Amino acid sequence: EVQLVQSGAEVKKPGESLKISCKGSGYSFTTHWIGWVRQMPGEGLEWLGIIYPGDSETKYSPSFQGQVTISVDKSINTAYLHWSSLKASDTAMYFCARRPKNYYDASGYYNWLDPWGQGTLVTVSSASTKGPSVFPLAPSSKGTAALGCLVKDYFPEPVTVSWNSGALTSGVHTFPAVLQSSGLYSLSSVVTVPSSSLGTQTYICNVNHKPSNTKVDKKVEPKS
Amino acid sequence: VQLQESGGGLVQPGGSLRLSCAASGRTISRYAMSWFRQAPGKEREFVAVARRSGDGAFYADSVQGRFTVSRDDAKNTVYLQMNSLKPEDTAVYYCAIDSDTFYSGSYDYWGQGTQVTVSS
Amino acid sequence: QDVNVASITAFKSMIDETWDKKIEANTCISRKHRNIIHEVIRDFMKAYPKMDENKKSPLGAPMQWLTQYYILKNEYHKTMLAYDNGSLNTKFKTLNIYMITNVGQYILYIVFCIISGKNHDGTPYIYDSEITSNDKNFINERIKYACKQILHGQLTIALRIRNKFMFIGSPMYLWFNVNGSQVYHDIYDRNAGFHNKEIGRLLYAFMYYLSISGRFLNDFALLKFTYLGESWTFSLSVPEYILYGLGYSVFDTIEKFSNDAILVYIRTNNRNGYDYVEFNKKGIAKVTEDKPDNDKRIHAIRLINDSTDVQHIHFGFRNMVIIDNECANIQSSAENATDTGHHQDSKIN
Amino acid sequence: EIQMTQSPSTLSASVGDRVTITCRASQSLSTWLAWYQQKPGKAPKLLIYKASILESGVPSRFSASGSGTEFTLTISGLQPDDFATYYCQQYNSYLGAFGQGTKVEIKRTVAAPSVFIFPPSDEQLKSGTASVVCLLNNFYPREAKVQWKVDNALQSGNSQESVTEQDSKDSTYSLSSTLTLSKADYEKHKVYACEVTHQGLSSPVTKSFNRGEC
Repeated sequence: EVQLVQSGAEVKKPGESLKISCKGSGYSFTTHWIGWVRQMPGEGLEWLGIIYPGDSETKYSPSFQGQVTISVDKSINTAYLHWSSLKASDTAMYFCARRPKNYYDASGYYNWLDPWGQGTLVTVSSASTKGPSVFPLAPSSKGTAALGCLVKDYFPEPVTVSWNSGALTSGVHTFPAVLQSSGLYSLSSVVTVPSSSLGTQTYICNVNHKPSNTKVDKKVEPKS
Repeated sequence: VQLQESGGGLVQPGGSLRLSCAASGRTISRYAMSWFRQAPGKEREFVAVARRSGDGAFYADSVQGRFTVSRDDAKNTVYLQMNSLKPEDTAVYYCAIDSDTFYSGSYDYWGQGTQVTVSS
Repeated sequence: QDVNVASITAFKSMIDETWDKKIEANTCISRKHRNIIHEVIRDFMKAYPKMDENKKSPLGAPMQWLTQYYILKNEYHKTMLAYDNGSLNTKFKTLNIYMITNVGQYILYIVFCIISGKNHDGTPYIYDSEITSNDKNFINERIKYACKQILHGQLTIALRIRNKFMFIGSPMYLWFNVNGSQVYHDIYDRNAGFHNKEIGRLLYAFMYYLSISGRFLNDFALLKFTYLGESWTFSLSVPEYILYGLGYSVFDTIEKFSNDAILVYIRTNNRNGYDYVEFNKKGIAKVTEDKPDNDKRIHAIRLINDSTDVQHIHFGFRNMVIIDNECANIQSSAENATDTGHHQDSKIN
Repeated sequence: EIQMTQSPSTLSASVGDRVTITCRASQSLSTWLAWYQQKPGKAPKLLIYKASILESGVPSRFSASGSGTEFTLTISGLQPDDFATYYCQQYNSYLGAFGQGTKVEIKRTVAAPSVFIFPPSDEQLKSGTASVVCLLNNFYPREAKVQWKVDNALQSGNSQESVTEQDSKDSTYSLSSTLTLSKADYEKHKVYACEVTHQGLSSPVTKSFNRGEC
């Protein structure tokens, strides 16, 4: 019925411009404010500003005034959020939401309405597309052993990791990637197995990075 | 900072005890308080933790459904109700303060422990 | 701090008298009680009249009358709320817009909200951590909200009870960047029931005049009032419901920008009429008569010139520019303004 | 807008529990407060508006009340799909700031972490960087302290942590801590140690290696 449909994930570099979109359907688009709110990785929610589509009146949070532009194209029921020059600190999930024309009147205030848009992920890094380097996390020489693969310096997300081409799934933990100060991601995938298997069973992690068309298969064995 | 445990003793299987630990030289309402136990020839093992009031109690799987930890902030005291006791619960029981208000288990201050024996 | 305890005493006596007085169809606030209300709001302002240098608004909003930071250290606020072992505060805490039926409830609720810096929903007009904000989006909007709610709350009562003439204004400082035409159209376009000729007629007159005459008229200003740094300009006659509603006094600073005659009505007299002072020249118009008591005091100005839009001349008609003390005879539009009675009046000068 | 304080930051509870989340402000917001639920990778979903009114379609186990300066969201009987992060939000504003959030997680018995340390591989050293990885496996509750010591010197600012979501089957966490050094820095030192504290451990657990030993 009512839907706010946002544009797809973006991968950009600092200094580049960007315009993301929020398409409103199933309600009176010109008479509801559109607001933009962002959620940085692992953080809470912070408003950027709002626009009234009927006449394009805008109200910006002072934190974002002069750094973004909010606009609308009424003919396609679309609101936009624009940067002329992205910062690496603009990496976040961006949501849009609608609100009644009189979001206050003399009798009180009115909340933002559901549903929000589904979110647009914006990733800003100086990195270019780059496949990972994979390194063994070798099982210790010292009845359960851990071993793994370090998946280092790739861009952008995602990477997927299997073990033994999918034959080994029990005890696998593949950690969420961390963005390094270099602008590249890194993660580890680990698995616990019987120590008595270390001499007889082959362990290979299969690391797939579709954006770079990269697949690395790395054997992990005790170090001699 | 003193921790003095009491309330142990000898009970028959299926019996009950209530341990207490009274803290002095510092108000403990701001800190999680844990119980540990150690049987002869075994390592010390976690039993239960009462976090600050409102943050909950957490338990080892060896005592679930049988033991209850609680606290009396007004009296600077914590308690371990021990029901349906088994021979394998025999140990010296210790109370410790978690010095980290963020609950990482920084166990600097320990009581000397009090003895529990469950025997047929 | 300059705390006028006299108006606190008078206010207390007014609430005691009117607490259980039922609002009927024509019930109105008497001249005496209007003047007490007017004094209370002005005395509240005067006790802590300026922001502190280390805690002021970069937008120039008058936070000293809008925030708990200042109001809770305003000794007039404190003395009023503590008066008679806090008995008015006890009564005030029982009230909200939906249950009010009596005159003293209505006055106590509206006025204690204002001199506590509270909306009818219980929020402060502006939050303390917002005093220093330069975000005009919420500073200006909070004040529009507060101003509209004072008036709309009263209209909601008038419509529920079907009352014609109860009225307390939104004081002048709560019109900070507030557009009067928008206030008027916001409220009236949204509730057809307020248009009924037997409902909310002085509230209507106050908002209608402000919808056609903005606070700052620039080159078209003929008069300017200033009280504690809050200024307002006019180019028409200025009815008593405007000066009473905004909290201005004919004893404030009044400046004339033309050589047009004005008649400044200041008091009732002993022959069923009014006494007025005439001014003519450009410059400061200072009333030097003694300030009349609450029984007798009037604030109203008739402007005389040859260039006023014919549709606005009626604001200066005698029995419209001054609020009738017989409630049923109060006038509020061009359809019932009359200009008889001048025989009873006297030029003081 | 004004600062709100939402508490607790993590609420450990079970299906069937009555749980309460609180939001406080130093001055009154009247009824102009909303409650939202958010699951990972999804948009926030409105539960409550005007401090106590259920959004249409929201199940009746959700309720909320407000005094103006204190607001409580109560889930009267947590159900299996209520594990999520919850936010209060003031909205007497053209924007409307959110609270810091409350994660409602599945409660279970304590499990101390199993700890493992991994030295940098010879291959990685050939590239001029050394990553040292410490693994804390399958532990509960979430709070833990992980410290790197290099020749018994405490490290700061040169490691990064990653933690899994609560395991879909056993509801534990696992965590990695990765120490990153230049090859040159790595070869200036001998003893690499990861030291772990957790409320389920009576004493800190240390796993360590000497550079160059097998």
